[PDB]
Amino acid sequence: QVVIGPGDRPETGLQGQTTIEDVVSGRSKLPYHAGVRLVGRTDIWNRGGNLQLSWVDQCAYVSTFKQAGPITANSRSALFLREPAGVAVIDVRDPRAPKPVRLLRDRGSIDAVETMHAIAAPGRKVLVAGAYSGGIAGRGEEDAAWLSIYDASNCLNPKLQSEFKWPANIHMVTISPNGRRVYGTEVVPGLGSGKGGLHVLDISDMKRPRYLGRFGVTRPNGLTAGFTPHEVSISHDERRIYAAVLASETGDVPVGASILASDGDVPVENGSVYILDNSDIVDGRSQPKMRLVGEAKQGGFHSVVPASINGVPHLVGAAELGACPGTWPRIINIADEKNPKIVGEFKLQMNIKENCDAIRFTPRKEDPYASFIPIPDITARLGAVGSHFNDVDDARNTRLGLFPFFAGGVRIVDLRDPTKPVEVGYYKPGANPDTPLSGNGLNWTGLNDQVTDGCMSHVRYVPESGHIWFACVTTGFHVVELNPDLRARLGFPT
Amino acid sequence: QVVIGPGDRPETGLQGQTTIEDVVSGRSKLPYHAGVRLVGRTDIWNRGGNLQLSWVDQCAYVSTFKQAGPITANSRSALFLREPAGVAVIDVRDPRAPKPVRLLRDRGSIDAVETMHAIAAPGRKVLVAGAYSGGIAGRGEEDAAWLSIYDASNCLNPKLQSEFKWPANIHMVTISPNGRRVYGTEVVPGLGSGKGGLHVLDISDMKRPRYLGRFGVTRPNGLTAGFTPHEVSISHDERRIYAAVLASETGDVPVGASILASDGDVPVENGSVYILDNSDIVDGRSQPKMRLVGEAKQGGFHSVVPASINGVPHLVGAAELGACPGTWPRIINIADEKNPKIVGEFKLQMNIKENCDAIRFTPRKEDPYASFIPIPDITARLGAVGSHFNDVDDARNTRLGLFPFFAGGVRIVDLRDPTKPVEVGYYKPGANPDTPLSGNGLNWTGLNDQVTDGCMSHVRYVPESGHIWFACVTTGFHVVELNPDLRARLGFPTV
Repeated sequence: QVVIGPGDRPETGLQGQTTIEDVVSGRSKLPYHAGVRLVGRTDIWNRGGNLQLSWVDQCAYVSTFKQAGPITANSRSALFLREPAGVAVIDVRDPRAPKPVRLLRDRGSIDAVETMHAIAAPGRKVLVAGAYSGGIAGRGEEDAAWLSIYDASNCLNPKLQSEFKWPANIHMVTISPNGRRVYGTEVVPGLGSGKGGLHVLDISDMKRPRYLGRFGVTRPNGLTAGFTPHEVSISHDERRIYAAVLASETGDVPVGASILASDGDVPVENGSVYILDNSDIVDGRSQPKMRLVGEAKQGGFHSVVPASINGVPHLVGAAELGACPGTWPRIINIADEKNPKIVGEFKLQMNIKENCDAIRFTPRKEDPYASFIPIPDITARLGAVGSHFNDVDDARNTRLGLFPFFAGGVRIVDLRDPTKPVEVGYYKPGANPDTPLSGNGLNWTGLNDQVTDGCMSHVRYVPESGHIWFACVTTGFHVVELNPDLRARLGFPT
Repeated sequence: QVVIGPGDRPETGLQGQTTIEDVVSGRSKLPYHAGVRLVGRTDIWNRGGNLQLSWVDQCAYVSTFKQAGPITANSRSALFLREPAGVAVIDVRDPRAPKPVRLLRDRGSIDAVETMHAIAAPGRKVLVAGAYSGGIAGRGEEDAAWLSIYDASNCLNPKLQSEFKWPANIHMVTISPNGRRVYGTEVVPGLGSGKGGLHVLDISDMKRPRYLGRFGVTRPNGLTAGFTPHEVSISHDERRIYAAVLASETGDVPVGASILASDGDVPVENGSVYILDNSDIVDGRSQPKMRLVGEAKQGGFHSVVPASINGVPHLVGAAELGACPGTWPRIINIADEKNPKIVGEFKLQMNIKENCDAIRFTPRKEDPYASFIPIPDITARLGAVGSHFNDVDDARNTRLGLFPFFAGGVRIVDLRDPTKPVEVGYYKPGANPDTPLSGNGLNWTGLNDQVTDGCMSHVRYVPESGHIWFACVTTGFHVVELNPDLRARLGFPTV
């Protein structure tokens, strides 16, 4: 429950809503927030087009995504890939004043979109960024699925070690805890057919990457089939891979509407979460083998991450975006990994269909053009309110969900009762119109950059300071923190 | 054939195209033109949201359309109907400097959209404007299908005479040549079913209009059925009605895809043109009918107008908008009104499918998301290049097609060979971002007001001066004229 206080600038409509009233008046261009305060912010050379966030030490890395389109060839998108496109390196040594220092514009980093990860490991700090658009069949080598691999030993100045070409389009990457392997998901072109897999690259020698292969899922029946995971997270000892999965080649997982549509509704499906035994790779066994340990149907197809709630291991998964009522995270008990169980969900008021209808300017039953000339309601011209990543504060001691909801901003959720997650705060960053990467009315995401903004990045929590890092599309990189009152109340130290 | 000279500012890509190059560089915000020159322009208090153009003497009237949606109740749209929404009255006594002087914000004029017409007749100057969104079932009287009727005898100051409530949604209106009747089309809710008709209002007494009823189409076989005409034009003697028709209740007229769909997908259909005998109403026959004389299949569902090319009677009809290759005018010979024949078509290069494909950033065959997550090519995020009205210079002595192509601007077409219409000029007005009526990214038409503009209005030609009048959504009211060399080539007399 959000208890609104003196510092707060609360939502003026339904929970999760950007009101047309605020859009017309200009109010929507300023931030809305409850339970939090802003520590620092940078618009990253006022560039727009920001997507993913990764980090090493006190450095933030923020990717960009081109307006030309998610799988459009980079070779045809030169008009959209000039500076300031690229992975921005941000100095957060003073979180009051995060400062963009440089731009990484190599084959993988110039248009990384969601494909970027970094990790600090023993003797190794590594940032990788890949061409999200790369490797579509029939294109030239310039448009291949490049992965730029950087030594981030000095996080302010990552050094290109090599550029590897995947033999397929890779959608999202996750570096192993030891920093020696990159796991890259393949969702294209298979998509709903489930004909894809999980690729693994050995980067033990960062200058000589060694491809290990493309893995399907091996079930207790002894059979191996493709799947289309969007992202994976990895257990501390690398023996478990938690995958957010769109579909399985077995046909096991139902597939639904476009996450970027508006009517027809037609729900977007949640997909499935896989718990995968990865011990073969960890122990260097020949012909590995990712074995299905357990499955949570409806677990979330876009991102799944580990959590520990009151000492009980959990996962938080979600689909992404979607026309109202959108998509939202589910809380998954995995105390018995062979039998994961959804025990809770976090929904905003704008994730209830009755509410989507109620706010419409034109009731659907009154629209004679509904089939003949479909026209989205004016309320559908702002941006989806639904998940785009779904992180937690601390995998080892979870209290908070840190949930980007795209146009709904970042939602701060008390997860201490996994069966009943409740919002305790939020931050909607306002608007930043006319940036070079999000302007000119050329967006494809549905986000109205004229009047609002969306947050799409992974979220960091720094336990020693209580700081929370995230990026939003036009408004850039933010450091926020919980109000001291709310923080003390929630069980946090300091 | 466009002959480029000084000081044209020609298109930089295919004929009809707004290049992404020009969008990125900013070039797309400035005008493009050939064969013509700008005489004068007003952005109408910089308001945006402009649609229809009507005129009386040296006055222009320009309507407004709300971002809240074409069919949305006006009572729910207060945030979109404040000034400067309304029918703007523009003084064009000096066409070098047209000036907006007043705003009509009555029930019919506050959100007229396409529903506005004006006529200067003997003893009579009339302007009518109607609530395009009005009369949707299940709504209150505030949201009824109002028609505001103005005495425009002093054209700079139209005086409201009455507000009439039609018993259905009226889509477009056409005042009769004698200024005594208004013909209002009904396309909603029937649309593709063809269940609709043509309504007639007698405005002989402008303060006390009299409803005449709702008419279907009676065929030679004696049977009457509904139709969904979008607009009509009327012969000089009122005895013929030329109707652009979306569908017929008989199922006779193929209906296709959404004109606002980004990407195609199923083709957009052109609809039919009907020639209707309106003698019963004109002569006061009991139980009057509108009798079908001839039909031009694929003639155009949105607008059809009369023309006379080398003394031979024609019609110019078109559908509207549509994903590339859009829609475009067809030239219809009606020498035998019982057997109308399409004899020519005017296409821009952007009305050729192969050209649409050639400019795509991402080929449809390369897109693994084509069905799973449909995303319009970036070239489809600018605005349709397809007809939105399709007028001629002089119905009685036609040389030019004056063809608004929405995002393609206004196209000027030599119609002297009806079998081969060819372009001789064009005007694309640039862009005017951040207007109160078109900004905030809240548009529903597909028009990208950040980088370009769309021209959607009827077009006037003034033979005495050679001036051409049109309105565009954000850039407003324009007066242009033909280069003198172009006039000679076309056979216009000098003036």
